[PDB]
Amino acid sequence: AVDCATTKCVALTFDDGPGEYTNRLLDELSEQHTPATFFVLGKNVKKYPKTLKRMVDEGHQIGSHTFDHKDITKLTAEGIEHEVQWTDEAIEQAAGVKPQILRPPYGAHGAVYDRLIPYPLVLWDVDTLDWKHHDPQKTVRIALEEAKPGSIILMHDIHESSVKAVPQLVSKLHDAGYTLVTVDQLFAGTDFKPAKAYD
Ligand SMILES: CC(=O)N[C@@H]1[C@@H](O)[C@H](O[C@@H]2O[C@H](CO)[C@@H](O)[C@H](O)[C@H]2NC(C)=O)[C@@H](CO)O[C@H]1O
Repeated sequence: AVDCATTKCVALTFDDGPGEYTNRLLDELSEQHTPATFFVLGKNVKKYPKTLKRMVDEGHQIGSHTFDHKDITKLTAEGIEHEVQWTDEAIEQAAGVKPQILRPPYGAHGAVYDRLIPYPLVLWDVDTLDWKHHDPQKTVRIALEEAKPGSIILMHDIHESSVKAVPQLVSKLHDAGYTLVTVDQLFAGTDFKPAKAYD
């Protein structure tokens, strides 16, 4: 519904879910009427079919974070294929959709490896560092002050503070004139290709 070339857009992304906090995170997002992108771990997906179905039905985007969060630069072609495909089949069985984007674990990637990934590689330009400090106030502060039009903000769906940060983060971005979108919406009208990395 929105042209991110026209207006200030941001994509809120969450890695390494789903887990125990995902449904409450989904509650906050719903409450704020805010779509997000979840880069899910293949291995967690199998424990959370309902929750992934919920992501799809409530307008969020699901991307791949590989199966078990391994550094793809150290894997064989076989291992990478497994990382990609097992995660796809997991997501598909659980939610009925296949991911259209992949985020490489630890941001580690390279042309020779990316060639083997059937999706666009999606990185980030804002690292909230929530994985390290687990702190909702600092998560908000970094996201808010570092965000730019077209930014992709990296957060992790692995702890409480992401649930706690969303109301304040969404409120402050909105008030600053930003619209929150999925990665898909963010890249509509821009080139976005398989085996290519974007942040
Ligand atoms: C040297 C380096 O790459 N440092 C940071 C990465 O460790 C970091 O990746 C995140 O590391 C966490 C601890 O192992 C993981 O829990 C987290 O899932 C992993 N991130 C992702 C996207 O897989 C990245 C991203 O935050 O930043 C680097 O600076």
